[PDB]
Parts: sequence; structure tokens; C-alpha cells
Amino acid sequence: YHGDSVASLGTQPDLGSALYQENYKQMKALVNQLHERVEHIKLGGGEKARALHISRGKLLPRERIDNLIDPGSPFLELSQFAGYQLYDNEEVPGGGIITGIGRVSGVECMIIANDATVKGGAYYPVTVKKQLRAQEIAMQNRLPCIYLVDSGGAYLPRQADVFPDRDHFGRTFYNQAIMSSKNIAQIAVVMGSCTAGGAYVPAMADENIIVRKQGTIFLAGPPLVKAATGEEVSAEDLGGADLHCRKSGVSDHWALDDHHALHLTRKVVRNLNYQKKLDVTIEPSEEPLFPADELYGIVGANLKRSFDVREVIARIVDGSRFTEFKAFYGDTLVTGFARIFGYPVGIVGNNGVLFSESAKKGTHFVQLCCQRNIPLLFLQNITGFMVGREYEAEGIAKDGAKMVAAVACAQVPKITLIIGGSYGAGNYGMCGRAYSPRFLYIWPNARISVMGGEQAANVLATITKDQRAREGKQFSSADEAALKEPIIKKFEEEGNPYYSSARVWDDGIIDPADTRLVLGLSFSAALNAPIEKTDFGIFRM
Amino acid sequence: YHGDSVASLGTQPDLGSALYQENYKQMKALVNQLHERVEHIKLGGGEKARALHISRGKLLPRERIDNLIDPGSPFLELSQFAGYQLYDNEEVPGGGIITGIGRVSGVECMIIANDATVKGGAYYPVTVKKQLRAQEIAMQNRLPCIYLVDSGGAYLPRQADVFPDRDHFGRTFYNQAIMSSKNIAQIAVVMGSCTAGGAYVPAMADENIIVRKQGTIFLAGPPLVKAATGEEVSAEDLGGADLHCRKSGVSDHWALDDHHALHLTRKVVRNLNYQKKLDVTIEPSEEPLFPADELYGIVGANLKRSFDVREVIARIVDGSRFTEFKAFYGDTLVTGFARIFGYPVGIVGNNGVLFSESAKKGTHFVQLCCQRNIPLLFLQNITGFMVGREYEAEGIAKDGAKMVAAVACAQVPKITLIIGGSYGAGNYGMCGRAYSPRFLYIWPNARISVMGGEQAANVLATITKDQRAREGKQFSSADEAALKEPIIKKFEEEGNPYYSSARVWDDGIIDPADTRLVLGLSFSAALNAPIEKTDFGIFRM
Amino acid sequence: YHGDSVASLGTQPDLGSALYQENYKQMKALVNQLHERVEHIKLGGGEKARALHISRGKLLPRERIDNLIDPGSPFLELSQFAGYQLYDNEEVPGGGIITGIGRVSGVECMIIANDATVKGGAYYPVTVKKQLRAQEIAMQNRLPCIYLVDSGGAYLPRQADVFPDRDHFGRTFYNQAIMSSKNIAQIAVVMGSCTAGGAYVPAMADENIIVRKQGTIFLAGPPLVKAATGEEVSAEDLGGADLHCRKSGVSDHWALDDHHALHLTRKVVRNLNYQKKLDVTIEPSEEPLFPADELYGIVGANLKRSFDVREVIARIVDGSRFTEFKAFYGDTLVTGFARIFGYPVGIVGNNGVLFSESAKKGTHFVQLCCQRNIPLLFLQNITGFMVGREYEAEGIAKDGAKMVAAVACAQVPKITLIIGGSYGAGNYGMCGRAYSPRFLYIWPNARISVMGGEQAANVLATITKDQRAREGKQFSSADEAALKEPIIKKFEEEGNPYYSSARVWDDGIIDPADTRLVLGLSFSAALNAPIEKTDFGIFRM
Amino acid sequence: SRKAAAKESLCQAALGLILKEKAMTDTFTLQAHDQFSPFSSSSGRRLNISYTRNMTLKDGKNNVAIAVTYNHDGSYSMQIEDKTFQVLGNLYSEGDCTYLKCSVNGVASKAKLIILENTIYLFSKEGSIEIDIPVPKYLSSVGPLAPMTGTIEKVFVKAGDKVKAGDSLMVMIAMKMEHTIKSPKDGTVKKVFYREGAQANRHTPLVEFE
Ligand SMILES: CCC(=O)SCCNC(=O)CCNC(=O)[C@H](O)C(C)(C)COP(=O)(O)OP(=O)(O)OC[C@H]1O[C@@H](n2cnc3c(N)ncnc32)[C@H](O)[C@@H]1OP(=O)(O)O
Ligand SMILES: CCC(=O)SCCNC(=O)CCNC(=O)[C@H](O)C(C)(C)COP(=O)(O)OP(=O)(O)OC[C@H]1O[C@@H](n2cnc3c(N)ncnc32)[C@H](O)[C@@H]1OP(=O)(O)O
Ligand SMILES: CCC(=O)SCCNC(=O)CCNC(=O)[C@H](O)C(C)(C)COP(=O)(O)OP(=O)(O)OC[C@H]1O[C@@H](n2cnc3c(N)ncnc32)[C@H](O)[C@@H]1OP(=O)(O)O
Ligand SMILES: *C(=O)CCCC[C@@H]1SC[C@@H]2NC(=O)N[C@@H]21
Ligand SMILES: *C(=O)CCCC[C@@H]1SC[C@@H]2NC(=O)N[C@@H]21
Ligand SMILES: *C(=O)CCCC[C@@H]1SC[C@@H]2NC(=O)N[C@@H]21
Repeated sequence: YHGDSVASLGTQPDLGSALYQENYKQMKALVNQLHERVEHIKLGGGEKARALHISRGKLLPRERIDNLIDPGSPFLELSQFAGYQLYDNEEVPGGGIITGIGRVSGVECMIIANDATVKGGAYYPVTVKKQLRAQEIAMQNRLPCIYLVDSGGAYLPRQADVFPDRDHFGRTFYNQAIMSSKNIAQIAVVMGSCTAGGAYVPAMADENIIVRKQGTIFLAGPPLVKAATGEEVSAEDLGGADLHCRKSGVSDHWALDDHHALHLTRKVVRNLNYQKKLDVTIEPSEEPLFPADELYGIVGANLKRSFDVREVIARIVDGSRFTEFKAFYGDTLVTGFARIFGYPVGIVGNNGVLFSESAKKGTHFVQLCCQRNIPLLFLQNITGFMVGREYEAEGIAKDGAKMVAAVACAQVPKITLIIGGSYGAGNYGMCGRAYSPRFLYIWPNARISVMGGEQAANVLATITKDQRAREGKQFSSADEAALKEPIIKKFEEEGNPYYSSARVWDDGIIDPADTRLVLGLSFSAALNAPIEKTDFGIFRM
Repeated sequence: YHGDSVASLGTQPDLGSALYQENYKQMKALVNQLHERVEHIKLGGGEKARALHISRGKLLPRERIDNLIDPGSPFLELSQFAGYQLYDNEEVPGGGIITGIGRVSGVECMIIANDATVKGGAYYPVTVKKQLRAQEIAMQNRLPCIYLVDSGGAYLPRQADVFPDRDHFGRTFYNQAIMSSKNIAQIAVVMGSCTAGGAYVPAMADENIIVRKQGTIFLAGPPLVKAATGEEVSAEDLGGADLHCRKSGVSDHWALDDHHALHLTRKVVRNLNYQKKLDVTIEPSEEPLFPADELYGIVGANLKRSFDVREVIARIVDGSRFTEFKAFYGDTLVTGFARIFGYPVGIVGNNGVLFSESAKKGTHFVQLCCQRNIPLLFLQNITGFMVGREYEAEGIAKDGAKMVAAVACAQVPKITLIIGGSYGAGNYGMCGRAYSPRFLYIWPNARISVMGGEQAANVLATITKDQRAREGKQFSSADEAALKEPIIKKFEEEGNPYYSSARVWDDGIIDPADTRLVLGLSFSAALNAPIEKTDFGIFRM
Repeated sequence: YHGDSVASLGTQPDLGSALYQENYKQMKALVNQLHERVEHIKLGGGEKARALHISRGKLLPRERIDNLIDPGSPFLELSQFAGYQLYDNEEVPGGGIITGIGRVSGVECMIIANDATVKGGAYYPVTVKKQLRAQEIAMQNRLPCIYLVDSGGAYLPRQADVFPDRDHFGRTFYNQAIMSSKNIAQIAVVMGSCTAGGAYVPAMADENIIVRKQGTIFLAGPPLVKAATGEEVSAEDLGGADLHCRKSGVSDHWALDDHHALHLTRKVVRNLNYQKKLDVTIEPSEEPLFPADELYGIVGANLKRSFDVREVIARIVDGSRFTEFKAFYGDTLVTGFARIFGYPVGIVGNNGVLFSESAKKGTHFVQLCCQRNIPLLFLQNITGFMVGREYEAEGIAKDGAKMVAAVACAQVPKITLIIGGSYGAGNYGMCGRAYSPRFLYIWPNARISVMGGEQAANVLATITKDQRAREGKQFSSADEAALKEPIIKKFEEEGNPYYSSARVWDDGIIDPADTRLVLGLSFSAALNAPIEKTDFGIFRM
Repeated sequence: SRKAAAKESLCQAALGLILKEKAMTDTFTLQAHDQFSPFSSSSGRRLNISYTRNMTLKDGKNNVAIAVTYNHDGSYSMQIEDKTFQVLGNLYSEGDCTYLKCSVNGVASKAKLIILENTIYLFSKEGSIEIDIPVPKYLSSVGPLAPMTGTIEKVFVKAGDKVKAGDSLMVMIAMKMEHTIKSPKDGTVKKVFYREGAQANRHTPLVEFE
């Protein structure tokens, strides 16, 4: 039937209130700062290396992805802020690599493009981190993976941090070997010069493409040949495109220039015989009834004041409709059913500290979402986990452990978004990074640490007051201020969205408004895989 | 029938040759150094903290594991050298934690014991690394996991390197939640005081044990209660064993002291209803015909001289018998069939640089071992991958890629042992760390880097001579020596077994002689899991 | 997206060139000869037996299949040339039986009709061969099978060649028993008189139909009753339609005449509850850009001259589009991706002798087609396998063995078409008859033998010259001509399309132009079955 | 004679092409299982940044580069040489004809949009303009080697000749198989390296173009 009317969420905020004006101004300042930083990261290695990249007839890497995907298609870039002030004097825009999800010939493909304008395309340790994150996104979601090889190889001064470990560079080839055994098609397009470790990236591909007078593959370079042998050889005579397409047989297609290689890539993807099948149910899409500059005004920059998380769920779902599950029992957690772009979503959000009733409500809701095969969207705004003697007497530990067990055993596509603070073990309960969500984005006001700066400063102040009163010396106000400034300063600097996103702890600082669109894009890629049956472990009753 | 006679490997080495005397003396020096270093690491946090640990009626952690396992059972410790000179002035013996495989009530269990004598049992980032390595060893091999909780919590100054990432501390609880869904039993024994993040380690256990007046569980400590509330509470009144066994219900068994807790642990393991089933075939065991102080004399300390890898395979297999597969085609790789302790092993070893014929022989042998469900033991002694213009013209890249694809897709229990150098992408082909072997041990003469020190020094010398001759300045012998000393020094320091094993890049520097016994122990644990069917990807022909 | 433009194959041939005129004239002569031979085979047993068949109110068998299938539907006859000069003075048109694939009530059914005008409908050994071929076509493709029983029984003088072996007559009932266990519906329509071995063909049917005063079933005839007992009984009193529908219960439906029986057959097929499901992806169909009288001109009759196989692939695929895989490495084999009638096809064709690079390219392409579940169309134009001392030194044997292993392990619907010669073990590599393709058609210029006539004549001439020079006698030109005429004559006669298609070595000589339509029909039937996962054996590297 | 197109007319041609590509995207979606989904809207919505498409249109003999920025509100900002136009519009149908509805810098217009192979036709009340889409080299490109090691029967051409593509240059027999070489290339032969009756080898050059 699906025809009767249903009430909807949402409250029109007081746009004249000075709290709204201050929250709106401060969040707008954060978003403008984000805008100008990503416009500086977009240029890449600078105009000198861009001139030397276009003087060789090479398309710039963002132009390569622009000519590769379907015309007019949205590109979802992942981890644009990697390597941001991560090395001391070495400015590495984008990590050196451009990874994202796009629509190629009607198929959602995962694209990995070596930016050669930044340090010769050399692999930094953060470049390997970003690449392995992209490859497990492609394996979780069953996305066909496209590589645009134009590297330079590991970065020798940092070679330890690139070479031997489990999640170091060689894992890349592991990821291409396993994904080929699962029918997830791997295409490599040699547009540059992979050398001596990176030459396995074209050689382990199910179907390969190379470019004449521009693309070289060899396991050993002309310096290594001139040192070990003494035979002078060039690059094109040693591992050029004519040699590899005609004699050795490493490359499978041959391309005149860059546009021909991207055209051939689209042909190879079109002949993959892939047909998308959704097992979830879809309703005809709709729109939120409230705009998202109101999310600028509602949420704001200060983490001291709380807000209602329902005013976020009114702004991001279809029709602003939301079936709230167990609405009065433990209202520090808001769990309900909504739809984004037709997809059914089970939305879990925070409203305060987590009592035991909140953890029981969360465990029940995650079990419902895994029994009905509904995806889960977690929204994190956490302060902590409700300290007190009575609550530890009640067994607040086993209830948080039940929520952690049900979140970790869940097989549905989970997506985390950190709309505020994310501190401590509550971060584990609300499906943080270590619990394998599909995607994890953050907002530019978020903070993430092991505790807040004030919590660390105040428990260290009380503990040192306790041990000095056992000692006997005078612990004054100035000693307390000299005790409290570096703890607050360190937890503020290292809890930033830019500190967390300089690594690949999160998949990218996103704008609040774009939040709605971004979630839809994320969920679309996550529905490219069939949904497995969830089986939980032992619930500690 | 199994009765007819078969020739055997092995050559009696020239014990009077001065090469044998020098190789034996230098390897004996390495092994004695290893012995005295591990005897210093065994004491732990020192005599002051050991006195304050035994003054509270607590068993020391090595005594706990000694009273937990079956009487007379061998214990296989993993990563004894973690944290060795890894932090600047902070000496962290064993990482702060003692992980290994033992025999409890007839079952091979994986034991994880928090050493509380070293920095209060606080979690360093290497402690989290070592713990997560132990937990995936337990998940690969289906070993029931026992935790002896006596922590202190994360290490705040290092909190970033412990808290948020994917393979940071919270992953631990993910690993206990997934393993409980697979019937891999998790026992936690609270012998100490887990606090506020570590309290999930007892709370997520399938069956728990706690100790009176000694074991406290709480999600919030008395400093946090005294700061947030202002209520003074102790540790035992807040989260003691009587409160948890009687009112809250977190603990399932109750123990008088440490011996009672280990006795109750053995009871809980005995009532797990686990019965080991081998799917491989077993023959009655035998012994090598040659001792392993001969391996001291054969292998030695210098990596310049080669040796025969067959003289290693004569020293570690049963009966010194070895069916060599494809013995003449590409004899820089030695692949054959042997047995260790009755178990059938397919042994792959090196003898030089890897030509394309060696990679084809390796791919064929790994396909045979996965076709017959035989385990694989890889022995790494690699210099490189055979540079030359002709060999890149032949397609040496696609042959190494075929070996990497067949090694990465293989489902049999693989075990790597690095008996010499392990440099570069050959390390990826011979199943290094990133390709998920079961166990990876090294010998105390090994080196592992992205290239040798001489390769890096010499290719950088030739490249800088090439660019200065394009420039015009004089590059003399002294400029070359000032160019070649820090490259050699850095690649020698960071290629060590102690540098690689201070992290958890390898599961431990082992003695050469003990090598035989250690492999048998490793293979026994790896046969606790049924063997899955291997399916490879696309072989680049 | 699927919208951008792509280059296409095809060259307009030189229609004024005298090579084109001669090739066109000779291929047109072959096709006209084919036309008049099949128009003589169509009449059947001749006008006397056709008058005695229509004098009993019986529809002629081609009229039976014309009134059985959907109106206007194309019928794909298989093996129209069986029994062509296969017996000495016995002219057996069509083998005595008419087998094909048709569209009945919307379902692709396989129809087997006993032509009773040719020798009383008696079973010749080639009739049993043709019938068992039809039944395994129905089992491979999951086609419901319809029999129009109007036999006479085995052919006694030939009884050995019909009775005892594995693939002799009794296998028929095996094939109906196995296919009924798999839900492949078997309908028998007794329109004639099956007798004493053929009476199992109606009795083992899932649903049966019989005709009054015309259809008799008995396990023993009135001669056998009159000999063994001495009781005179007729045919209709012994095993008529009234007796079987009313007392014995062998028949399930009862029919007045032939039209009623075919109407009831269409009812029985309509109530089978079968719904076709395609697992491949379909694109909207198109047409070739070049006509196929150009295939007459291009290909011609002489096997000495080569042609381009790409000019065949321009003439048979949709849009003349063809994504060529690995186009320069080993260009004696042409492998690519195309579409026929919307279906995705992987096309493998020849261009010369098979070097080792050609076999490696073929193995890679067959692995891609089985990895993506794409059907395979093999086009055979083979001379041999590249003799030489160097090529045997390279290991040309193991590369052909790799292609044979990947072709034999492949689970996709393979279809072979022999557009030219097919000699020797290359015939095994390019998926000949013994490697179980779905269908195998040939063109009227093809040749198929164990070697060419000139190869056999010339190696026998050189070997006999070698042994006579060891002997000493004079081996002149006339002795060589008397040595070379019967070898050439025998290999020319027994390599014909009519010699190969008089047996059921191939499913029928087809016209070149009709080739396009025929392949589409074949592929449609082959997609009536779901596609299984391919698992290969051991690739000899 | 033909007159050059105005920059506003090039904006209309670029907009019609972009909307035609959208139409193809929409009719693909109508056949998809994954209906209503994002990626189907040809919005060019990049994350935190804008998308600019650089296309070239050929106006008569001359090429013009148009940089099309995709705006968040569905409008386009098209910069042709230096001048930026604010370009909005859509497609609508009247019977069997497709019309392009434009608004360029506040100036509304309507023209019939017909795109036939490469040529964009705009039919308005002020004239008719034909703008061509350039064809890339790899769609318009469509010396020789010996196929095996054989002896040559007949040469055909010498130096100073001219052949056009698909011409017989040589015939060679290799283990009794007559191979007629042909020309994919074009021009004039400068040297024929093997005279008739000589032995040519595998992948050996036969003739040359200077
Ligand atoms: C055997 C096992 C392995 O596979 S480990 C191999 C280690 N990798 C290498 O040494 C490969 C060498 N890399 C290169 O491509 C060479 O430097 C060559 C071919 C000369 C690069 O040529 P060109 O295209 O002009 O360089 P570029 O302008 O892109 O260089 C950018 C800047 O980065 C540097 N760079 C590049 N690769 C490395 C590297 N692997 N290790 C250290 N530095 C590297 C370049 O020197 C260059 O420095 P700058 O930014 O121009 O000042
Ligand atoms: C929710 C997030 C998490 O799960 S991570 C939270 C961070 N963890 C903590 O801060 C827990 C506090 N650790 C403790 O156990 C307390 O220090 C108390 C209870 C006082 C330890 O008492 P006691 O048994 O006397 O200490 P000990 O002799 O074992 O201490 C050894 C030395 O190490 C230190 N230590 C211990 N834990 C930490 C820690 N987490 N961060 C920093 N330092 C730590 C102790 O201060 C002590 O220093 P010292 O070696 O004696 O000079
Ligand atoms: C126990 C296992 C077995 O089932 S072995 C049993 C062997 N089968 C038989 O002998 C069945 C006998 N075949 C017949 O149908 C009889 O010949 C009868 C009923 C008389 C056929 O009648 P009518 O319809 O007039 O014959 P027709 O004109 O169709 O005969 C065509 C020509 O072929 C002959 N023919 C037929 N069947 C066989 C046979 N099995 N063996 C040998 N010859 C056979 C007929 O004699 C007849 O010869 P002609 O072409 O008319 O000169
Ligand atoms: C003041 O400086 C902060 C004291 C503790 C922080 C509060 S107490 C309740 C919340 N839960 C938690 O674990 N920390 C938060
Ligand atoms: C001398 O200083 C070393 C030069 C290069 C090292 C050699 S060359 C052959 C081996 N393979 C390889 O890649 N490195 C080794
Ligand atoms: C001449 O009479 C024929 C000699 C042999 C036939 C040729 S040689 C190369 C082709 N490969 C093959 O096995 N036979 C063909």
C-alpha cells in the first residue's frame, strides 16, 4: 500500500538567536578554511613540476581521472588530506596519490592514480597507507580496481617505514592476488615508469595497458644495469612499450597517448560482464525538508554545548521521516529507521554519556538491523561513559561490552560519521575505526583522542594533588597552570581533524551540507556486494 | 607398503678446514650474544618491581605461565625481543607482555600474559602490536586464547600511537568478538587491575575468572570518580572481586589466590569439548642424520660467501630424506618434499639470484603443494633478482609476478624462516611478512632491508658520478667514501635481526639448532585448523 | 554510460581483383553443391514410401516438426548429412532421423523425430550415433527433449554395431533416466510402432502421448508371439492405443490423429513451469557493417593461401566491434571480445602456425573468459604447430599442453567453427571434437585429418628416401609419384566435410553467410543452463 | 561565405552536448536495477572542490577551447578564451523534435538541437549554426613485416612507386603457404630490401617508407 501519511522530524531553529549567529559564523569559518586548504592541495607538486609534466605530452592526474570516468559523474575522493604536515620539511600533497570511487562505463570502479608531480611519484609511507586503505575499500565493496601507474618507487630515506612489515608496500601485491581470485577485475594503465618493485603492479593485473615512448616497465633500472653489468641501456630500449607489447608479453593493450589509454580502459571495463544486483528494497527517493546551512547553525564549533542529534537526522534523510525505536528508554542514544536515496538505513546516534540502558538499546537495535539485513549509519558525538560508583556496581562494563560485541560481529554495511567529539572507549562502542566500517568521514569540528584535554588535565591535577598531599609540598595555582597548559595543548593539536586525517585514520573531512550527498554515494558503493548472514558470539548477560 | 630404501641428503663438512673454524666461531659468538640478551630480557622490570610484585602475594608472570600449562610442556614464546631499544630512555622488556603457545589440558592454547613489573603493565604501542599479532595467530590456527589480565592501561604520552587507528588498541576487542563467533574460546583471568579501556578484555570473554582482594575491574577509576563526582571510593569497594562475582555479574568464577585461578583456568579449558582432528597424513617420526652445530659451521656469519641450502635441509628433516622436484631446471631455487615430525612438508629454498626458470619452478611447486594439501616451508636466502638487459627482455617481471600470485593465493599453512639475507622484491616472492605466513622466524645472522648496503651505496655512487659528469665538478675517492659510509651504516643498523625483531616484523630470532624443534612446534599449532581449498587468480602467461 | 564511440574492424575487399573473382566463384560452387545435396536429402526415403506414409493418415516427419514448433520459428537441424555414402548400397537420408532445436510454446526444446519413410524407420548404427549426440546436446544445455516415436527397431544385419557397447542403443534409455532425475522433461509421442527395444522410449517418459489405430507399443511383436506361443494376435489388439490408455496405463494422453498429438504436445510443454533466466549481461543488438558474400570472396576454396581471420570477425559480430586482447605478442592467434546478438563472446581464432607465444596468449585469454563467465567461440584454421629444433628446445610442448589443459577445464559454453584446415594436435588445442564443445559446425571448404595430404606424402617420401639410401636401390621420380598419389588421394577423400559429417564428428556443414545467424541460435540454446564455476588443474609452468 | 560563430553560440553547442550525454546517462539508468541511486545525476559534484571540463569545439576551420565549470546549483560557468558566460538550460521535446532551452547571462533563447555523428546543428530564428566535434586520432587512424621465414615468389613495387592502403607489396611462400603482404601504411616506397627469390626471416623488414 505505502500510501498513508506519517509524521516527520525537524524543528525550525531560532535564526535570530545570537547563539545561532555565533555557531553559524564559527562553522562557516571552519568550512571556508577547509575550502582554501583543499584548493591548495589540489594543485599538487607546484607549477614547475606541472610544466615538466605537461611538456612530455602527459595528462595531469586529475585530468586523467576526469577523462576516465563517465561524463558528468561525481567522483568521491578518499583521504584528500593525507600527508598534511606529516613530514618535517617535505610537503606531500594528497599523499602523492589520488584514490577515489567513480562511475566508469556504468560500473562503480575504484581508481588509484599516481600523482607524478609530487616528488617524482615516489612512495612515501603515507602513500602506501593510503593505497592499502583504497584496496581494502575495493575488496569490502567488490569494486573493480583501476591503477594509473606513474610511480618512482619507494622512498629510500624512509625505506624501513615502507618496506618489510605486514601492511607495508608488498601487501599491495597480496591485495591484487587475492582480489583476482574473487573476480574483482584489476586493470593497470602504465602511463609513467614503474621501477623494480612497482613493476609488479602492472604484471599482476588481469588486463594491462601501456603507452608508447612514455611507459616503461622493468624490474631493474639503467643505473642498476650500469652498476651490475656495465652495459649502458636507456629506458625505452630496456623496458619500453614496443618491447613489452611485442616481445616480452607483459602488456596486453597498446596505446598511442594518454587519451587512447583511457579510452581503452573504458573498453576493458565495458567488457567485464558485470551486472549490479541489489538485495535491499528501494523506495522512490525524496528530499529533506530542512536545509543544511541550518546544520551550520545548529551544530557550530563549541563542543561544550550539546545539541539534539535528531536535528541532524531531519537534515540528512529522505522526507525527514524517522521511525524512532525505543524512544524513552535510555534517551542518551537515538536509534531509528530512515531512508537515504531510497536505501533503508538504521541510524544510531548519540545524545550524551552512555548509561547501561543506552548500551542495551544499542545492542537490541544492531541485532534488528542484522536480522533484517539493513545497513547501519553510526553518528558519533561522545563525551564518555558515565562515571560513578553506583554505575560500576550495576555492571556498566558488561553492557558496553555487549554493544562492542554486537557492533563487531555485524555483517551489514556500516558507515561511521563523527559529528562531534569521539573520546575513549565509547569510540569503540559506536563503531570507530578499528571495528572495520565501510567508510569513516568526519566533520571539521570533530575531536578524537583517548580522552578530552580537560579530562586528562583534571585527573592529572587531582592525582598529583593527592600524591603531593601524601608528600607535603605546596602545589599552587601557578604549578597547576604549568601542569595544565601542555596537556590541553597536546590533546588539542593531536585531536584535530587535520591531525587525524593527515594519517588515514579517517576517510576525509567533509563539509556538513555535502554530508547528505556523500552518504548516498558511500552507500551506493557499499551495495555492490551481497550481504552476508550475521552470526554473533556470546552475549555477556 | 612404505618399506623400500631411499637415498638421503647430507655431506659431512670438512671440520678441519679453517673456513669451518671461522664460520663456527662467528656463529657461536652470535648465539652466545643472543643467549645473554634473552637472559637479561627474562628478568623483566628489575628486582625492585619484582619485590613489590611478590609482596602482594602475586605470582610473577613467567611463574604464572609455568603453573598454567601442562607439566613438562614446551612453551613457544613469540616475539621475546619486542621493544628492544625501540624507545629512547624507556626500557620495555618483552614489550611489557608475554605471548606464546602452550599445551593446557591437552589443548594447544595461546597465552597472553600482562607483565605488571614493567611500567605498571601499561600498554606501549609495541605492546598493542605484539598483542594483536598473537590474536591473529590464534585466529589463523584456531587456538583457544587465554588472557592473564594485569594491566594498567594505555600509555598516555604515546596515546596517539595507541588509540585511534585500525590496528590500534580497540582492535583487540574486535578480535575477541569475532573469535567468539567462530567457537574459539576466550578466557580472561583478572589477576591485576584492568582500568577503563582494558576492562573490556574480561567483559568480552566467554568465561571469566577473578581473584579476591587482588583483581579489580572498572570502567572508571577512583581518580575519575573523585574528579567527576567527588565521592572517595577505593579500588576493591568500587570494582573488587566480591562485588563483581556477587552483585554485578561480570565474573563467572571466583578464585582465592593465583594458584586457584590457574587451577580454575585448567578446569575451564578441560570442559571446552575440543578434539583435535588431523586431515594430513602422518608417518612415524625419525631424526636427522647430521647434528646442527654443523649448521653453525656451514652457515656462519658472512653473507658474501654462499652455501648449499641442501645442507640445511639435511639437518632439519626426518631421516635426512628429501624428494627433490625438478632438480636441474633452474637450480637457484631448491624445491622438494620432506617430513618434519611426521608432518608432510613442501620445502622451498634459495641458492642464488632468481632467474625466470626459478620462478616458473616455484609456481609449479606451490601449485602442487596446494593441490595435495601439503604445508609449505619457505627458507629465504636472497640477494636479488638477476639484473640484465636480456632478462628484462625475456619478461622476468611476469615470472616473479606469477610466483607472487601463487604464494599469495595459497591456503596451506606456510612458515617462513630467513636463514640469510632477505632483500627487495624477492622477499615478496619467497613469502615474506606481508603475505601472511603462519609464523616467521629469523636466524641471528639474517639481514633484511629494501636492498643491501653495498647495492644502495654503489648505485648511489654511480648515479651521482653520472650527474656530476653532466655537471662537471670533481667527485673524488674521499667524496665517494663520505658518500658510502652513512648508507652502509644505516642499512647495517636497520637491517639487523634486533632492529627487525624490536618491532613485530618477525616472530623471533631463533637459534639455528633449536630451528628443528621450533618448526615442529609451529606446524603442530598450524594443524589445529582444517585446511581450505586453494583457488588461484589469473596466471599471467 | 555505454555511450562513447569505438573504432571497428573490417576492410572493404578489392572486388575487382581476379583473386576475389576466383575465390568467390569457387566458394559459390561449393555452396550451390551443398544446396542441391541437402535438397535431395530433404525428400527422405522417396516417393513410393512417402505415398505409403501418407496413405495411412500420417503426417510426414518434416510436416510433424513444422506443426509442432511455434509459428514462424527457425528450426536448427543438427547433422543433416549423417549416413551420406556411409553404407555401401544402403542410402540412408538424414541417418533415418531428424534432430534439431526448436521453439515450442516459448521454450527451446530439442526434437528427435523418427523418419519412417527410410527403411521402415529402422535403427542403423549412425542413427543411434545421431540420437545420442542429440541427447547429450539436450543434457549439456538443459533443453527439454521431445521424441516422435515411429521406429522399427535395430537393424539386425548390423546388430553388433547397434547393440552391446557403451554408446550403443541402450545408452538412450540411460540418457532418459538421468535427464528425468535433473528436471529436464521428456515427452514421447507414439505416432508409429516402437517394438521390443524401442518400447522403452515411450515407457521411460515423464509424460506420454499415443495415437489411436496408428500407434502401437509392445515389448514383443506378433511374429514373436506366433513363434513362442502360437497365438495369432494383431498389432492393435496386442499393443494399441485403446489398450494402453485404458487397461495397461503406459500412455498418459490419447490422441485422435497426428494434429491432435502435436497440439497435446504443445499443451504438455506449456504446463512444464519453465522460466528462462540469463546470468550473462545483454546489450541491445546490432548488425555487422559488411555482408557475407564478401566472406565467399575473402575465404575461398584454396587452403594454400592464407587470409586474415579479422575479416571474418568483422562479418559475424554486432557492430563489427572487437576489443583485441594482446594484439602484438604472438599474432598467429587472434583473441578478442565481441558480442553476437547481445551475448558477450570471447573470440579465439587462428592466423598461422602456433608458436609458444600464441599458446601463452591463448591460455591467458581462456582464463579471462572463465574468470568473467563469458562464452567462447573458437575459429579453427590450422596448418600445424611450428616445427624446428630451436622451438622444441624452447619447450613448445608444454605451452601447447597449457592451452589444452585450460581449454579442457573450461566450463563456459564453448562453440567451435572450422573455417579452414584442422590438422593434428593443434586441433586439440583449439577445442576440437574430443574436448566437448557445445556445437561444432564446419564450412564446406574445411579439411580435417591427422596431417595434411602433402605433409604425409612428403614425410613418407623423405623417410623412404632415407631408408633406401641406407639400402642402395634407386628411388626415382616415378616411384615417388606412385608413392605420393594414394596418400594425397586418401587424405583428400577422408578429410572432406562430407566424410566428416557423414559420421557425427561435426554438427553440420553450414553456409558461410548463415554462419552469423547459426551462431546466435546456438548460443541461445547454450544459455538455457546456468554457468558453473571453472577450476583448472595444474598449469605446467 | 560562412561566418564565425559567436561565443554565445559556442556556449549553446557545448550545453547541448553536455545535456545529450546526460540523456544517454538517464536512459541507461532507466534500464538499471539500481534505480534512484546517486551517480546517475550528471552533476559533476566533486568533494570540497569544483569540476572543470575542458572541451574543444571546432568552429569551421579553427578550434576553440571552452572550460566548463560545474556549479552546485546546476548552472555552468563557461569560459571561452577569457570571457565567462553563465549558462543554464535543459532539453524538451515537442512531438518528434528535441529542443534546447538556454539562458546565457540572463538572455533566454530556444533552438532545435540535432547532433549527427560529429556535427552539432542549432536551428534558431536568427540562422543555423554548425559546430563540429573534433575526432581523436585513435578513432581515425584506421613498415610491414614477414609473417614467417620463407622465400619470396613475386615482388610487386620498386622505388618511386606509390601504393594506397590495402595493396599487394610482396608474395612469399613459407613452408608451402602463400602469404601476400599488404599495406596498412601509405606513401611512396624508398627501398625494397629483398629481391625475388631470396630468403626472408621472421619479423624482418621488407620495404621502407622514407
Ligand atoms: C630493487 C628493489 C626496488 O624496486 S627498490 C628501488 C628504489 N627506487 C629507485 O631508486 C628508483 C629510482 N627512481 C627514479 O625514477 C629515478 O630517480 C629517475 C628515473 C631518474 C627519475 O627521473 P625523473 O622523472 O627525472 O624524476 P622526478 O623528477 O620524477 O623525481 C622527483 C624527485 O624525487 C626524487 N626521487 C624519485 N624517486 C626516488 C627514490 N626512489 N628515492 C629517492 N628519491 C627519489 C628525485 O631524485 C627527484 O628529486 P627532486 O624532487 O627533483 O629534487
Ligand atoms: C579509556 C582509555 C584507556 O583504556 S587508556 C587509559 C589510560 N590508563 C591509565 O591512565 C590508567 C592508570 N594506571 C594505573 O594503574 C595507575 O597509575 C595506578 C592505579 C595508580 C597504578 O598503581 P600502581 O600499581 O602503584 O602502579 P605501577 O607501579 O604498576 O606503575 C608503574 C609505572 O608506570 C606508570 N604508569 C602506569 N600506567 C600508566 C599509564 N596508563 N600512563 C602513564 N604512566 C602509567 C606509573 O605511574 C608508574 O610510574 P613509575 O614506573 O612507578 O615511576
Ligand atoms: C529384444 C531386443 C530387440 O528389440 S531386437 C528386435 C529387432 N526388431 C525387429 O525385428 C522389429 C521388426 N520390424 C518391423 O517393424 C517389421 O518388419 C514390420 C512390423 C513388419 C514392419 O512393417 P512395415 O511398416 O510394413 O515395414 P516398413 O515398410 O517400415 O519396413 C521398411 C523396410 O525395412 C525393413 N526392416 C524394418 N525393420 C527391420 C529390422 N529390424 N531388421 C531388418 N530389416 C528391417 C523391412 O523389412 C522393409 O524392407 P523394405 O525396405 O520394405 O524392402
Ligand atoms: C572535568 O574536567 C572532566 C571530568 C571527567 C569527564 C566526564 S565525567 C563523565 C563523562 N564520562 C567520562 O568518562 N568522562 C566524562
Ligand atoms: C655491488 O655493489 C652490487 C650491485 C648490484 C647487486 C646485485 S646485482 C645481482 C643481484 N640482483 C640484484 O637486484 N642485486 C644483486
Ligand atoms: C610440405 O610438404 C609440408 C611439410 C610440413 C608441414 C608444415 S611444416 C610447418 C607446419 N607445422 C606442421 O607441423 N606442419 C606444417
